[PDB]
Amino acid sequence: ASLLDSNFVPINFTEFVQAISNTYKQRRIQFYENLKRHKR
Amino acid sequence: LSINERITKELAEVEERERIEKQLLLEAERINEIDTLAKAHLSNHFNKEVLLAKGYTLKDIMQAQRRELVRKFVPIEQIKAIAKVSDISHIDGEILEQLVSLAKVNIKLRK
Amino acid sequence: VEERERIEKQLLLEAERINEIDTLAKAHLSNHFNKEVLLAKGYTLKDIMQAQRRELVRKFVPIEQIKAIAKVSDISHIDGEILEQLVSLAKVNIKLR
Amino acid sequence: LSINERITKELAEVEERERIEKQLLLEAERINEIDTLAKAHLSNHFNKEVLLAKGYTLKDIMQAQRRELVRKFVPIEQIKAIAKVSDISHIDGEILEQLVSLAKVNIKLRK
Amino acid sequence: VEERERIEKQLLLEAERINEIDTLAKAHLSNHFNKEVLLAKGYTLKDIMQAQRRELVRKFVPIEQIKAIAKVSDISHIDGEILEQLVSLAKVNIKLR
Repeated sequence: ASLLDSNFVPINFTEFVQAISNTYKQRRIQFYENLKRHKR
Repeated sequence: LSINERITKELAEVEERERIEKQLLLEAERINEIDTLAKAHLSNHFNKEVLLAKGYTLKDIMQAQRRELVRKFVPIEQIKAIAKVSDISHIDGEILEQLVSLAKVNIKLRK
Repeated sequence: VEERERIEKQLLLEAERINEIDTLAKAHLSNHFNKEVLLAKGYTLKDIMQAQRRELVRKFVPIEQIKAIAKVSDISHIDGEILEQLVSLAKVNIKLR
Repeated sequence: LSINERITKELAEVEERERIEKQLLLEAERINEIDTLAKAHLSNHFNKEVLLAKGYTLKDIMQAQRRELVRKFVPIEQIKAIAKVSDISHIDGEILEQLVSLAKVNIKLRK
Repeated sequence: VEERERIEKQLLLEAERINEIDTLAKAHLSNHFNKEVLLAKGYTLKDIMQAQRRELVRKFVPIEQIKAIAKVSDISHIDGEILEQLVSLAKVNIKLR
């Protein structure tokens, strides 16, 4: 249910918007997973 | 045996050894692919270690993992069409290679 | 004369296969690949049938199966038992479609 | 074998292949006509799919549809006159072709 | 043809041995000794495998066992059944490690 999946084929604009929101969330999750703050 | 005969024999020998080396690389890649597929898509009970402990040849382990992957991914209709039969117990070979290629396509599209 | 009888049996078999292929292709691909216009363009009957089969594969069978099962992306030269497997997969695809 | 013999053999071979191609087209048209007649004038139980499931040859299906169409459209007197007998169980052939032509005429005039 | 069948059996055996050696060596020694870069540098497959084995011995097997069991400090020329014993001892060492 995200734009990242190539197999994903949106059917209407509403599904397309939902995929965008899911895609934004996944990037935020991935960003925090990969984030490495400076402790000094 | 003249010089041309010497040269053609030398070149043929070199090419034969090169082809054998390429075959060895292909076998190594096949074993790596089987290992990755067994780790990623099949249960731990199908690991090469436990199968070898049960006393199966390496080729038996490979065709085993392939048949299990085909059943897991490839649908029964596709098996009955490409392999012409439902049972994969006696379909090891080039048809099995086509079936595992279809299984790779299936997992790629599944992701 | 039974040899010619069996030859006629095989003739009927391939004629039925051709008719089925044509009937499904007309409703699936286009009218541009109709037997009449292809014959006018100057293609033999077997060439017409194999071209229609390749187009059927190019419509139903996805490209990944072509480059894995048939080992080549281009169906232009794969004809044979591999083409039979491809058209069988296309039949399965249109059945599930 | 001189040049004229070469040319006559080449032309005869080409003409033979052309006649075979025309025969294949004729067979395709015959199958299409049988399909249309079976769909339009005969019950669903006579469909090629169910008949083939019952295990009948394609030619058997064709002559079957033809005999049924003759009984449905062509009157019994016309059958007894043209085919010289009432039963059509053993009249498959050119006489059957004449009977189905008469049946086509009958449906055309019926509409 | 069963002679070629058994030859293929031995081919599979040595291919599996090569794959196992490569998989453990990649995670233990370095990426500099990868098969691709070694082949680019111009070493045959058997030479690559024996060099990787000698490096495995030089990593796990301590030097005293090399100069006592293998009778020479330099593994550069000890190849053979002594090298098999050395790689077995290296396997034991990595197992206990």
